[PDB]
Order: sequence, then C-alpha cells, then structure tokens
Amino acid sequence: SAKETFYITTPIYYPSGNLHIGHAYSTVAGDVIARYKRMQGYDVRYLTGTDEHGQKIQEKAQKAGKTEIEYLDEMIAGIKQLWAKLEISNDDFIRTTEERHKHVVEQVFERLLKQGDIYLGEYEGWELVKEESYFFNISKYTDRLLEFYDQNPDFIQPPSRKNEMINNFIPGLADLAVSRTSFNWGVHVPSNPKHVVYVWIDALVNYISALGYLSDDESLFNKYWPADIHLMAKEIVRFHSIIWPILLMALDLPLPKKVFAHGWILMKDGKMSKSKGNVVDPNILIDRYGLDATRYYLMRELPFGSDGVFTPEAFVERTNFDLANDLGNLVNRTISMVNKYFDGELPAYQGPLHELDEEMEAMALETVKSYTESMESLQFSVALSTVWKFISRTNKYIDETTPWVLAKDDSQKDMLGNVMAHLVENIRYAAVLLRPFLTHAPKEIFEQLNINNPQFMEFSSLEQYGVLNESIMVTGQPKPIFP
Ligand SMILES: Nc1ncnc2c1ncn2[C@@H]1O[C@H](COP(=O)(O)OP(=O)(O)OP(=O)(O)O)[C@@H](O)[C@H]1O
Ligand SMILES: NC1Cc2ccccc2C1
Repeated sequence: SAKETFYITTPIYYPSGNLHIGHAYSTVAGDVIARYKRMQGYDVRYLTGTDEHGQKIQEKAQKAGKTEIEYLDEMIAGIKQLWAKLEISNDDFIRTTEERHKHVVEQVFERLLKQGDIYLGEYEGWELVKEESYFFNISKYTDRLLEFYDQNPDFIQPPSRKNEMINNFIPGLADLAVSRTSFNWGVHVPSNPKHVVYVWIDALVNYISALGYLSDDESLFNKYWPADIHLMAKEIVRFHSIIWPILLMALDLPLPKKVFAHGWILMKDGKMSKSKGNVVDPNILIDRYGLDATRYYLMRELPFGSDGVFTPEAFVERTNFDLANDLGNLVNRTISMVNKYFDGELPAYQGPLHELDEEMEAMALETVKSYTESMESLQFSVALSTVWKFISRTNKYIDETTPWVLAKDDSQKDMLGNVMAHLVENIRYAAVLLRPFLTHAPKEIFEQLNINNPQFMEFSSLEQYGVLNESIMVTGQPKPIFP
C-alpha cells in the first residue's frame, strides 16, 4: 500500500567559492533524516542545489577567464563530486540556471505583478545605495502570517528561534525590494526586462521549481509539496519563516510543515565562512580519516540547537575513541572470542540466561525508544550519544561476565554461548541504529558477523531482542571496521 511522502530540502548553496564543513553539516544532516525516513518506510524526496545568479557570480567569472555558466558548470561539478564523496542520498540537484527554475521565477514574478502584490518604486538603503526596484508588499500579509504561527506553534524548530522572528522582525514588515537594475546575471522581469529578480523570489522558489511547478508535468509537486522540513543555519530562518510563507500565500499554495535551523560551526575567529577564509575542507577530512569518521564528527560534535567549535584534536578524539576504540574494538573483541571458544560458530540466542541480561535487554529497547524521540526532534548528537551509552555498556558487559573464566569450566558452555549471543545482538542493535549516520561501518559489521537476512538490518527487527535463534558462522579473518 502507498507509502506516506516525506519531502526534505537543504538550502541552495552559493558557489562563489569552495564549500566547507558548514555546508557539509546541512547536507549530511538532511541525508541522515532522508535515510532515517526511508528506513521508517516513507516515500522520501531529498533536494539540495545551487543558487547561481547575482553580481558575485558575474564578478567571480569576469575575475577569471570564463562565462558565468562555464564557471558555474565547473563549481557545481566540484559540489556534486563532494556530495558523491559524502554519499548524500539527494534524489535531485536543482540549479537556478536550468530552464525549469527560470520559468518558475518569471511566471511567479509576472503573476504577483498582475495581482498587484509587486509594484515599481525606488530602494534607498545602506554605503548609500539608491536604485529603481520592484517591491513585494508583504506588510499586507502580516495578520495572516501570525494566524499561521498560532495554528502551527511547532513551525520553527528549535523553539528558541521562533519568538525572536516575532519579537524582532514582525515592529512591522516593510515592503521587500525583490528586483534590481544594477546587475544582469539573473532572471530578467518579462514585463520590464532591465529589472533582474533579486535573491528572495529567485532562491526560495527552488523548493517548488524542482517539483516541476508551473511546467507541463506537476506530478512531483502534487505528490511532495508541501515540504515536511526545510533545513538551514540560523542566519536565513527569517527568509524561510517570514518571506517564504507570505510568498506561498500570495501564490495561494500550501505552506511548509517545518523549518529546522541548526547553529554555526565556529573556528576561533567566529563562524566558519566561505568568504572569511577560516575554512576546513570536507575532502581533506574524508581523504585523511575516511567518510564514516567525517559524517560521525559532523553529526556528533556539533549539536542541533547550539553552535559548535571545530578543533583538529576533538576530530581525532571522536574518530579514535568513539569509532575505532568503543565500536571498532567491541566487534573485534566479540568475533575474536566467538572464534577462540566456539571455533567461529556463534550459539543461537535462547533468552536472558545471565542475571545482567534482563535489564541489558530492556536497555537495548530503551536505547531504540530514546533514539527515535531524539531523531524525530532532530537531536542528532543526543541520538548518537544515546547509541554510544549502549555500545559502552556492551564493552562493560564483557568485563562483568569475563568470558575467558567461563571458557575454562566445560559445564559453563551454555552460559558462555549466551554471553556471546548477547554481545552480537547488542552489536546488531547498534549497527541498525547507525545506518542513517554511517554508510560503510554497519554493512562491514553485518559482513564480518555474517548476518545476511536483510530484515535483520531494519528498524522492525529491533522490536524483539534475540532474532538470531539459529547457529551462525562469523568471519575467521576479522579486520578493523574503521577507518
Ligand atoms: N559555518 C556554518 N555552520 C553551519 N552551517 C553553515 C555554515 N556555513 C554555511 N552553512 C550552511 O550553508 C548555508 C549558507 O549557504 P551559503 O552558500 O550562503 O554559504 P556561507 O558560508 O553562508 O556564505 P558566506 O560565507 O559567503 O556568507 C547555511 O544556511 C547552512 O545550511
Ligand atoms: N545570494 C545571491 C543569490 C542571488 C540571486 C539573484 C540575484 C542576486 C543574488 C544574491
């Protein structure tokens, strides 16, 4: 029967330079939710893309030996290579230079023009800037926007960022300057060609133009709109929670269910900034330490709901202590003992024979429950720390049971077998819960454990502890799961 749809977007990034781990956080965060939602059985569409118009791109191609589009084709090639390297599961990549997007920018602008929502005037702002500009009279939608906030109190996440937008910006909404005559690289206004559509309407409509809105084929739009989550950093929350819902109202379209804004990755001299220069290249981190380590650090160290500071030391600690030592060596210790004592034949689960087992089994279920809650509220660092509490417990379980003492007594084979059974089932739980986060390690762990039944790699298989009630042969050549 038809799966419920879940549409998740990242912001479209500005290719005026190389992307850094700030951009990678948003795209990996989106990828984790997408993979998670697919595992829950949703019909997922995950969109990312590039904002390719503006004076900046013009300058960056002019201050180089190329046309805007040959420059942009180069940068986007590099961005798609990065997402490919990060194993981002985006279902589409929207570019604002492609016809499906530009068509929507022209028609949306002309529609608001014809409705009278956009009118011609002059912008006067701050050096002194003064030029003819089309204005979007958003002020008129103020009352309707506050009613939407009243009916959708969970619209902005986390809730901190909401009361700010309302307290600070909504004073009164001033008419938004939505066009300029001062540059030419962008979508020109059909009814006034010397006008070029500014960032607001151009960038925001990517979420709907990518679903074929106002085209011959609107089937993706009717299927996936409205968006379940727009992801972003805090600096553009007001554009997505004020300008975007008002634009959607003016076009008489359903509004998005949720905007999730995370915090900034900091690097000593403030926010990691493409422009500033204080930049960490995800490619260098993936090349040196591998994909799982780079994905894990991004999602674990930098909590959704606050800012995070990157240090090379903290990266090395997360990689070496959490991944290699805590998880990597739990599996190597377990497989080594199954080989040494049972010659690779893992005895079948029976029940909680040990007195530690009953509450540890209960801990396995309470980990899954705690994980689910954290993931639904987008608390990734808490979801992962909860998983690692369980991994740490599993390591402790080896110490508490002392399997090598049980191996001496020939009458303690039932209990030794039961200890090995609980070790592997604990590892299975951890492997399944990490599938949205780590693309390589879970696969490798199932491989070396010789778990081939694909049902046992899915969330539904965590409902009842002890699914392996058949003898299984684990690898006789265990190797490091990481890097
Ligand atoms: N330091 C950062 N921390 C977290 N997310 C970031 C960071 N920098 C960029 N992002 C992500 O990328 C988006 C910003 O996109 P953009 O292409 O404008 O890059 P930028 O670094 O903000 O640009 P610039 O440095 O020129 O202001 C954010 O909304 C967020 O999704
Ligand atoms: N942020 C940039 C995106 C965009 C699109 C069109 C015109 C200018 C700009 C500025």
